[PDB]
Amino acid sequence: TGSQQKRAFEYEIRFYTGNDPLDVWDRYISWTEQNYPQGGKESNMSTLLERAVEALQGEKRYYSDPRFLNLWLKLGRLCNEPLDMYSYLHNQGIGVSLAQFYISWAEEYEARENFRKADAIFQEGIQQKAEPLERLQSQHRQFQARVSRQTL
Amino acid sequence: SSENKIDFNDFIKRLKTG
Repeated sequence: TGSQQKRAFEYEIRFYTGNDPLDVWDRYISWTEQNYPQGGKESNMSTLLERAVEALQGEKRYYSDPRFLNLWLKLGRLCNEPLDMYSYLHNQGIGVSLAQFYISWAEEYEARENFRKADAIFQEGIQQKAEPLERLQSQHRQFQARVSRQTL
Repeated sequence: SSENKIDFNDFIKRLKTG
């Protein structure tokens, strides 16, 4: 049943007749987190992410798609040094028009208590008017409140 | 510990290898 759904996805990757292959990967990834909420070796997540990126790599039509960004962000969280992934996306122009990119990037710096670089990431996202801008600005404001709270 | 985590730079290298 788990077995059956995984097999169905694997066959869909092969036989998909549409023009948006990211859809198959995106549904396969989200079924996988729906069904393995705290991960596990049986989830196959990290290998699924690697396979998804490998299949869609260099597909620039997707560089601004949030499902694409998602694959990379999920992959990055499973890397020894998530900053390598953020900088990569940044160099390649993947996700650079999305607020979520800057939010997650800024969050990684905030988690290490590198508040100054977290702030700079927000500032760049905002200058680029990354979307949605109001969500990005709201998120920035609350990042600032968290820092203030930690310095009283 | 590194153990099970992905090596990002290695991954990117692997993609280029074909």
